[PDB]
Amino acid sequence: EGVLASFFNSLLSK
Amino acid sequence: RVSDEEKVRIAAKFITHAPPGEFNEVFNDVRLLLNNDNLLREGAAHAFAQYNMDQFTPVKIEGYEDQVLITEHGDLGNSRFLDPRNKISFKFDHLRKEASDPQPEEVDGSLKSWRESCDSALRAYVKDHYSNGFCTVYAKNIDGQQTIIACIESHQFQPKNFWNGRWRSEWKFTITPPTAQVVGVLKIQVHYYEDGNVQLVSHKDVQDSVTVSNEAQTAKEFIKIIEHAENEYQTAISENYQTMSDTTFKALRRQLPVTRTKIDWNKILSYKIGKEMQ
Amino acid sequence: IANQPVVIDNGSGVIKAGFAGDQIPKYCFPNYVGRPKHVRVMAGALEGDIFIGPKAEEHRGLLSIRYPMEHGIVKDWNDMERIWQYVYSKDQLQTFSEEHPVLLTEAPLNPRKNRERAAEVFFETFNVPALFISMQAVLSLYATGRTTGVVLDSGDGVTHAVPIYEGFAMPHSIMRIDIAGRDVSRFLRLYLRKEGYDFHSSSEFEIVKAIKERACYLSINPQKDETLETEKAQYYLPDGSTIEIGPSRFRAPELLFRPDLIGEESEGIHEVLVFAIQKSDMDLRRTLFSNIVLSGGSTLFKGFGDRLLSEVKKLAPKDVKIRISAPQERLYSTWIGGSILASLDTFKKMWVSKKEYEEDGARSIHRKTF
Amino acid sequence: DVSRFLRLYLRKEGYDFHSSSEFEIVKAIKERACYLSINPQKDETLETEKAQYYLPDGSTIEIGPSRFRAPELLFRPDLIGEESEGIHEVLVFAIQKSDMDLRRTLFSNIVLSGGSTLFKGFGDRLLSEVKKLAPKDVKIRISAPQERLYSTWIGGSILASLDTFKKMWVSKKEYEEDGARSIHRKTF
Amino acid sequence: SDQQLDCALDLMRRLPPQQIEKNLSDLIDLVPSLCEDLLSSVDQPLKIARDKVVGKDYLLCDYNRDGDSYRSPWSNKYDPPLEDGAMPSARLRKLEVEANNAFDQYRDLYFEGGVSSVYLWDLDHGFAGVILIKKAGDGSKKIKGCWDSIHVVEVQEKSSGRTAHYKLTSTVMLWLQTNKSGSGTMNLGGSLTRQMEKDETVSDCSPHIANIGRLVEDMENKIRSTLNEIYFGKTKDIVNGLRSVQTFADKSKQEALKNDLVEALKRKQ
Ligand SMILES: Nc1ncnc2c1ncn2[C@@H]1O[C@H](COP(=O)(O)OP(=O)(O)O)[C@@H](O)[C@H]1O
Ligand SMILES: Nc1ncnc2c1ncn2[C@@H]1O[C@H](COP(=O)(O)OP(=O)(O)O)[C@@H](O)[C@H]1O
Ligand SMILES: [Mg+2]
Repeated sequence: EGVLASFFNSLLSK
Repeated sequence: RVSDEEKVRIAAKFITHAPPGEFNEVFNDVRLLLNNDNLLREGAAHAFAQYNMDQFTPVKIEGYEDQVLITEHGDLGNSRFLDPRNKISFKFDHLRKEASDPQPEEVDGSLKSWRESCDSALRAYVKDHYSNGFCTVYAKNIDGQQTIIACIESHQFQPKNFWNGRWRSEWKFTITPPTAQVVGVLKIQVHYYEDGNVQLVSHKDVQDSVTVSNEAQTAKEFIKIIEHAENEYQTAISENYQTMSDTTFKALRRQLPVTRTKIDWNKILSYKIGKEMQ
Repeated sequence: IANQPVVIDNGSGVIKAGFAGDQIPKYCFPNYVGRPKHVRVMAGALEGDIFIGPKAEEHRGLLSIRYPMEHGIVKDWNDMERIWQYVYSKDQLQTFSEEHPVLLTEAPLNPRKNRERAAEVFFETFNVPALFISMQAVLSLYATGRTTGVVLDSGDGVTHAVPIYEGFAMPHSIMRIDIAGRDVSRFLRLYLRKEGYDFHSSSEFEIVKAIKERACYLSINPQKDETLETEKAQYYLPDGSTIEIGPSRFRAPELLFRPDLIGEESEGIHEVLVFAIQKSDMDLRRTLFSNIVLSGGSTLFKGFGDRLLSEVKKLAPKDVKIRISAPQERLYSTWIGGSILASLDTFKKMWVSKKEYEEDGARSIHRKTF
Repeated sequence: DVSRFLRLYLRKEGYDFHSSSEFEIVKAIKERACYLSINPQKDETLETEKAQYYLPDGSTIEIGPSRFRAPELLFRPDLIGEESEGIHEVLVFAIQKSDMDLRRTLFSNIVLSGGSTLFKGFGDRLLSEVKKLAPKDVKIRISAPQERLYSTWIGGSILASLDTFKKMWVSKKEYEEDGARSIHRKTF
Repeated sequence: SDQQLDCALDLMRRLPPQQIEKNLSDLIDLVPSLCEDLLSSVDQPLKIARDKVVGKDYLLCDYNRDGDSYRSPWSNKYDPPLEDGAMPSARLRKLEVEANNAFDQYRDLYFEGGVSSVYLWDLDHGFAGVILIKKAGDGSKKIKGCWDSIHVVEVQEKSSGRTAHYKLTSTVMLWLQTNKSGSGTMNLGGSLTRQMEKDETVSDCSPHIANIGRLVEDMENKIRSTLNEIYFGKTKDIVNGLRSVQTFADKSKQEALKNDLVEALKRKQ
């Protein structure tokens, strides 16, 4: 789920 | 961007190649993509004309029940077609595939004896052999030479069963006292799409010769040639299907390897090919 | 003719014969010709050099066996003629070929020349009054009191799935494969060789066939029993010695569901059945899946029904009812159907006259058949 | 089996051997004076030559018809009542049981091996039998290398020299943990 | 425009399969808004490319593509040199080359020629891959055709490391053409898609690639059998229904006899 986590990580930071 | 002329050209390209018994939803799809009926219709008239021309579609005449075939040979040009059974000129709406205004048209009738004898014998034959078997016979003067054209067509559509099929056999036959020539083209188009897709397109060309002594005798000989040609063609198709898995299909993928045993994947992975020595 | 007709089901392995209207064939014997291979030295040895029927079984070790039919196709026609005259011999069905019409049963999708030569033999060498050739599966469905359903007839030479709807077998939906009980017996012979038991003799092939019949089964899961070490079950040979069979008990019949275990480019029996069902229009498919009738000897394997059910369920569409019917009279079901068909007075209109055969020939017998 | 048949025929010629040590003398007689006739029926009807063989003790024996009928057992097992295929039938049935595509190249590539293929005239006789059984317009090439006795050992040596052989053997630990299954998967 | 997407998909499924590429390109010019989406759904015959470093034929797909470049499976380099690219991994690259060798052997055994290409990529607690096979019919014999097969496999590795779950989806595009004396010309196109799931014990004796290859060959054999038997015998049946070799008078007589037989059977039950 690393690709999924990174997309969420961009959203969480912004 | 795309020019509208190119748009309707692609629309005609898709329309003319539609499989038999599915032109209506192909048309529905092409308008739904274009979203322009008025823009489409001018070239769509030519596209539908050609599709219904080369496909030999049968259209019923309500007042006659002749059920004549639409063919390039029996075309007049006022969006009208001449049924040689009873000599009836009728307008044909390609959009609805409907016959209107049955109008007698005066032909000289020089070839009517040959045309009618061939039509009678050919109807007897088509009813004997085909399932539905809609047929017509025309007379023409090609390059000044008198010719009789037999057209046979048999269609079976079951979109409920996910399959359509069409047989169409055209046979030109020139009149010549010493020896006459017969030239035939047979086309079969079958589509079947239940949880998959398969499209058979078969074509055959035949050439033979006959002798012209009596019109009834010549017509009987012609129908015997039709019998022999179509019987041998259909039996050849059946045999070709029988030898599909053995030889024809084997050129692409074999049912089993040449070793006649399933691949031992552990063997090939762990050990090399084993052809290091030579 | 007002005399009683005789039904003959000439299978590859066993040939059933009997007067029509009987509930059972009383004259079934193996379909091979035995010839003595040892040299006769005394005055008073067994007379004759051809041994067919129970005599061939009594003196089995004395004879070399030859099978005239292979995969439902008559390879040796002289031996077939000898067997068909033995059917009329005084040992079994003491009668004359001239007195009784014959209902011959034949495998489906056979070559044209086979039917032609069978008709020629029955009309010329035998002066038979009336012959009718039929199929093996449609009769097997007639036996079980049905007219719609799919028959999976698995005999000794050939196994075929035939869907019949309202009596008339669909000629286009017939499925046939040549791996059958004989191939399973050969595979069992090879595996027994791999246990340290050689049965290369022709008479020992019948002992291998008996071992197949009496001690074999089909495992529910192939790999599960393949990996598990099976208990060694001991079988008693005719001489009195014993052999430990072991894994060859279940590896042998697995040929039926995996033809690639002997390098045959063909489909399995479950695939054959499911393809026969799916080759028909869908409205009848749901009825065909319910009405599945097993037939032939090879369907009698211990656990055949369960494995076939599992495989057909694995292949068939989900949410479709599947029911396998296994009649107790599976061996004689085809003959029972032949007897039922011959009992009908309409059979009087279904046979071919000697005058009709002389006039037309194979055209008459092939237009009379389906 | 050929040497046992030769012992039986020598018994039928008056020269009788019983002892297990004298079976080795029979084996030596087979290896020394025995050949395969190209035409068995032609040589059968003709008068024999009766070549003489010197036994280890110094006595002599006249062989005659047993010289060529003994290796005949390879091509005709029915001479000892076995209803099994002959050696030529073994080869041809192995070829014809294979794929139809491979039959031509299998017929064009036949390799003899083992000690029993060293009979005088073995190659010509087998070629004649295979041609009798094989289809026409198919080239047949039976290869008879000089190292027939040690061909299989030389093959084992070639295989064991490769580094891939490390990936082929059943290790000791694999047998210790699995047992017969390790050899069963690794061999096939 | 989901309705127009379904329209385009149905139309493309309806058109002949040999002209799939040209007609798809033409249709892209009509409604370009869904074009890439269409290219994600519509299945197309594969393209061959020359890996010059090793000198091999490799198949171009959408999974190895990165922008306007295609990654070779042998060289592991894009045919257009990309300064930045997505290599699969270190371990998955060895899995990829092992799969490439294994499927080269499988292709040679089953097809005797053609081209093959296995491309792997990682996945959520697992890895996915695509196995592409192409095989154009040789011109030596009158039979001329093409076989394309795309098998996308998803491997979910269980936490224990011994068990795994495989989900295989296979699409086969077949085309055959024969020009014989009797049949004159026959042209059998077709396409067929199937799917199946399984779970297998990963081990040294039975690694991942062995399981994927076993599933792929089983699916290929099943698809070949179905195409040869059901989807071609149905066309045979249709051609036999369009015209009858036997006359209809004889058929009517046989059917009357059959009606007599079935009524007689129905009476005796
Ligand atoms: N209980 C059984 N288990 C397994 N096989 C059997 C059994 N009984 C009979 N057979 C096999 O079935 C075959 C006979 O089946 P049958 O229906 O008579 O075939 P055919 O129709 O060709 O005569 C024999 O070869 C025999 O080996
Ligand atoms: N020159 C020869 N002529 C005939 N037979 C021979 C000859 N040399 C060896 N043999 C036979 O070949 C056998 C040995 O063959 P070999 O290849 O060693 O068998 P194996 O494969 O069991 O080792 C012996 O039994 C011997 O009788
Ligand atoms: Mg039977």
